[PDB]
Amino acid sequence: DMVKEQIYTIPLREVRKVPAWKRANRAVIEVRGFLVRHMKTESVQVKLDKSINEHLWEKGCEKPPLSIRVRAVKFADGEVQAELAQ
Amino acid sequence: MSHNMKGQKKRLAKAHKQNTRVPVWVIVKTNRKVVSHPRRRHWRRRSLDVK
Amino acid sequence: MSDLSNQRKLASKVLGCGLDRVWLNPEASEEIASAITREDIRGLIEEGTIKAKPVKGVSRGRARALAAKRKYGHCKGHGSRKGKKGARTPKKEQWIKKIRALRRRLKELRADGALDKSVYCRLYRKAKGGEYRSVSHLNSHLESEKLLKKE
Amino acid sequence: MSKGTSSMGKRQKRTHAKCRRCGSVSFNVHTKQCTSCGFGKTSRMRTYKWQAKCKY
Amino acid sequence: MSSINYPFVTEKAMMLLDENKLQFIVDTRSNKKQILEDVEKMYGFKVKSVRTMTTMKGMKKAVLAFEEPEAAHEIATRIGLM
RNA sequence: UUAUGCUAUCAGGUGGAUGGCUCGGCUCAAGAGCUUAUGAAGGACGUGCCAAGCUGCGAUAAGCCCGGGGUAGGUG
RNA sequence: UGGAGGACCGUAAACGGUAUUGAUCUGCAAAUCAUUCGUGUGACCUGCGUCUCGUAGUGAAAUGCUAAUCUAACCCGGCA
RNA sequence: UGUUCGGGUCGAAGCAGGGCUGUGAAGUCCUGUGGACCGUUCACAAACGAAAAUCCUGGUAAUAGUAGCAGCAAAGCAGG
RNA sequence: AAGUCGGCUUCACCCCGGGACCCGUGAAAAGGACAGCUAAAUGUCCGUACCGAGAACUGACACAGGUGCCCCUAGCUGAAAAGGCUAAGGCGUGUCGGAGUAAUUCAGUUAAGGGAAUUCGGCAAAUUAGCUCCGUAACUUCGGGAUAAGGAGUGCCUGCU
RNA sequence: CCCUAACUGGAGUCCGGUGAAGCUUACAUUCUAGUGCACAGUCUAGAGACCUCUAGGGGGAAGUGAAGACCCCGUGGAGC
RNA sequence: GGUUUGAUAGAAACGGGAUGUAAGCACCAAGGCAACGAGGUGUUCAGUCCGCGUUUACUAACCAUUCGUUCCUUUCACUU
Repeated sequence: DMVKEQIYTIPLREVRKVPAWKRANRAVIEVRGFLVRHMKTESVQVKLDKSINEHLWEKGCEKPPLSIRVRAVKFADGEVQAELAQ
Repeated sequence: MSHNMKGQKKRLAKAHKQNTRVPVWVIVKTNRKVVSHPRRRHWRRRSLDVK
Repeated sequence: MSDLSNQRKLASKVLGCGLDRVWLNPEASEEIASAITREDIRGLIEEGTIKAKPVKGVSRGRARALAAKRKYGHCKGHGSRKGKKGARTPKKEQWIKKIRALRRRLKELRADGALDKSVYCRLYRKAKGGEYRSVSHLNSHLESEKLLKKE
Repeated sequence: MSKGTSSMGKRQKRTHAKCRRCGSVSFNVHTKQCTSCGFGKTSRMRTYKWQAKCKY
Repeated sequence: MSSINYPFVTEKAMMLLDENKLQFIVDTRSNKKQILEDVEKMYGFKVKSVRTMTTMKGMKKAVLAFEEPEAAHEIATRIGLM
């Protein structure tokens, strides 16, 4: 079952280097890579919650937040579930 | 919705039913010697000289 | 699911709405995919698997508030005016309303007997010539020069 | 407007229709004549010696 | 010269049997009057109306609406459709 | 095992020359030589169980009838 | 008051094609695109139909246009 | 082509490579491949010999995994 | 499931009438009306799908051109069918990714002080800009020049004429 | 413009997929001078030069595009 | 350059900065009979933010691979 249940603050300042209209789906990739590296899993096993995607796309494709706070759970199968956190 | 007469529509129908592949049984009968066809075409190309 | 595109197009046709107004249940995907005919689509619609999403209109409350203020006479100043004076109030319309008011006033006066024909003719031509700004001006002139046959 | 591809977009009609007599799409819709076989001009078939070379 | 070639048996054409209509491939030379008279001679049923269209196969299709109830079913059974 | 390369040969791919074959073409000679309103030639459309082209045929539609030759296969 | 004018401004309605001597220049395009511009109730623009053509037509006239061809089009023939 | 004399399924023509001869045009032979035609004497003919024509037709390189797949127009992301 | 009512406005559509202009004085013919009512029968033939265009046409192309256009187009702002933001409807349809993603380049934003010294030339870019009010020269064919020039105001709220 | 700087989006740069065309007798890592049809990477004598790859602007290849539209000639044309 | 024998990067907090006093609440507000009311004051140098630093192993610098052997072999300095 659940292996770890950790909360993270993912910084998205490197997302700003990308051309502005690409920033939202650059930040999605940054979130997925952050979770891959910190949970020690594969890219295809990191599942991002609708809350996370909503927050990343709240202000349009050009103005994602400079950071996002998430709660990530790692299971024995290797799958990771990440949700938005207050 | 251009308006054709009976003969024009008949000739378009003939062109449409000509635009078909050679039958597989015809290919078998000719031993893969008649596989091609001069009246094959596509609708979005050089138009028919029929209408 | 395979393509539900055929089912979505048929459902939009059956509902009389746009293609994106049609909402297909993302859980009843195989139930939708089993639906082939108009009757099947109607059954899905009646059982709620397929529905037309509500039209998202354009709200008008913040325009109603502005319209109320404009009726009161605010939010309509020189810094808000952008068309010419004449495009905002046509001069023929102004003249038509003014002259019709004056003519109706003269007609009512001659009907009720305050104005005999001799002075009515001159007053009517004066009004047609623009001597009077409005019915109030006409009445003020009448009361000033005692044209009404008071009794 | 250019005499080339721009003006070539106005080509949504015809000057010649299919000929009853010869089947060629050569029947002038204005002169009511086939420029291939001569139908609508002559009871004979339209032929000239200059359609081939002088045979020598 | 019979105008009727043969009864036309597709899904939509078979849908006519439940409304007593019958669809035929007919000679494109012939008209509605000839089709009606020839069908009435062929099967002994009074024809109520004829609808006709031309297809992109170069064929002419005629839907015949009969006056006697069950005439379409009886003609289909006589032909061998049903 | 010195890569990237160069030269020659060999094996293979591509390609379709060469050779051989050919029911086609060309030229010459000898014959034969008109046809259509009793609707010609030509064209359009249709016509095959599966048939799209050509060819033949014309709603009797790759065909129908009669006489002769041919005779056991035929369905271009 | 009235509402005239080959009147005025103005639409990426329509028509035209000034300047950038910009983009493009084996192009999106055998001449187009962006911005900037001229006309925009009239000698206006435009559909469809119809007519006028090769020593001829058409031309508010540049030898412009007459099917990407014009100081005499194109096809075939004279022609090897 | 006429004519003389031949070769070939125990492997002709052609093709790739090689040996020998001849100043040479070229001839002959060997190996492999190929599967049915080919030479030779004396003569006679010609649609008879190609490295070139911005030659023609066909095939195929370098360029080169290069340019392009960028103004259209904010073009996609999450989950299933 | 309700399904009942009122009011305002109304183009760019329908009816009707008036006026002005001539300088093109602005079609013809079929058909219809003026005497028809009732009842049966008949009304054949051709087209009809779909695109009608930044992918169904045309330009050799799934071509940024061109091709009849509509006597087609909702809310706010606004003179407006301009421009902006939104409905309905149609779409994400025509290569991706990417670590500063260097230099360079196409198209843009901004730029101290100077302000055409640049250049053949103010080319390009910048300035001004709507509406209201005041005011408006030389010259003139008396029409104009004219939005000349040059000045002032403009938002929101409360209450009003 | 003095006199340029920073920034935005699209290209470019790097990666995956797709995938052309144009110059080409050959060879080719050149530079200087001379010579030569008097404007040479190839001749002559010197001087240099280890090879391969990537990016970059275009000095040269009298670069490519094209049987010079200027001039003359042709007992060649056309129009006027 | 660092890689647990660690402050390399990030999180958290704080320092140092940017902006200009957040939302809600209360009082006032020209006036309006009232409903309301642009805005002012206090809460509040607040609120929001930091592609800088410090402290701090809290997560990630883990797990490994590869060359330094010509490869197969016993043409061996070796081991089943």
